[PDB]
Amino acid sequence: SPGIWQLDCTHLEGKVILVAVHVASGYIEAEVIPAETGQETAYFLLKLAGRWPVKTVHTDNGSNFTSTTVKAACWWAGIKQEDGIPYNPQSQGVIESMNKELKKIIGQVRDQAEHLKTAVQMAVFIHNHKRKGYSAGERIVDIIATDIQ
Amino acid sequence: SPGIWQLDCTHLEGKVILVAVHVASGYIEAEVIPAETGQETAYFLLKLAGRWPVKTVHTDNGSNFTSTTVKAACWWAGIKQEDGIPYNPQSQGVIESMNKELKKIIGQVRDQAEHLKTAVQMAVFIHNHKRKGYSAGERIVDIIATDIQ
Ligand SMILES: C=CCN(Cc1ccccc1C(=O)NCc1ccc(OC)cc1)Cc1ccc2c(c1C(=O)O)OCO2
Ligand SMILES: C=CCN(Cc1ccccc1C(=O)NCc1ccc(OC)cc1)Cc1ccc2c(c1C(=O)O)OCO2
Repeated sequence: SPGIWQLDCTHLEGKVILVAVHVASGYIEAEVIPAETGQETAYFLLKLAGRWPVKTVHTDNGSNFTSTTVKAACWWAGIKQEDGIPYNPQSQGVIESMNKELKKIIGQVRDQAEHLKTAVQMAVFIHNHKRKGYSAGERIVDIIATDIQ
Repeated sequence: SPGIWQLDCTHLEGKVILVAVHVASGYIEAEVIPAETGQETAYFLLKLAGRWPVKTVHTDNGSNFTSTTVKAACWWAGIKQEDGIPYNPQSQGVIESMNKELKKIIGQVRDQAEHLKTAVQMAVFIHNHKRKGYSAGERIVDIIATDIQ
């Protein structure tokens, strides 16, 4: 549970937003890329796993599950690469709701920057700091500190 | 002290590596950019502060301390922007030693990727996971969790 993350790919403005969600907390990291390739996804996972103790990633589609570059990054970074089959049907819903919330936030900040990447990092910040009372950023730290102890 | 970070700029292969270090733990985030500008530094701090509870940043030089774009991102993200004067002379040495360790790690992985940005993210991963016993990634989570509690 503390080490499990889910990849999610959404689209805006003709670009791709790649998201990793820490499933137990709802905390996210995200980036804009011009298209989802195995190299971009592999690089994104390398970044994530240098920052948080990523044990397992549920990939966002079969092409990223198949990609030998993504499998190579997961090998390098010590991550168990898994499929993203929603054996719990509530998973599809949680991810659709997250993309809709993120896109809502991006539209709320969109005029505050020229480049979509800037708006998406403002949206990561607001999402992670939003009190629901704890924020997603507080929950991930507590979950992982509990695991370390 | 759980919220205090230090910016650091180092050079390799004709490029710039921008580093944020969490002072109490030694944990780092880093990125490669073609040159250190106010916009690149402001974007980097926006990313950092959406991922960790960044209260204070000691900027790496007077150009980033002065930059109105850097000041605007620190306003947006709720960061107190401070200068980086090493009132403790041990601060100079610690940053120099970190740059030398990071460049050593980059040389140890350099032939495992074409692009320097890849090598630098491998080096962030190795640095954050190295036990010296706890790793910097463990120390930062424990420090912030203690603080939330
Ligand atoms: C001279 C700055 C260029 N713009 C000006 C702009 C252009 C259009 C609308 C608003 C603005 C505006 O000032 N908003 C406030 C602001 C300030 C700093 C800030 O720092 C994170 C983010 C936002 C902001 C910007 C900075 C760094 C970036 C960007 C962009 C971008 O516009 O996307 O892209 C990647 O790094
Ligand atoms: C598949 C083509 C790309 N190369 C091949 C390569 C070129 C030269 C030397 C070694 C290799 C090699 O296979 N090493 C192992 C490896 C695999 C996956 C991995 O994923 C993080 C990092 C490393 C690795 C790469 C992937 C993603 C990127 C990169 C680069 C890069 O070379 O820098 O740049 C930004 O995203």
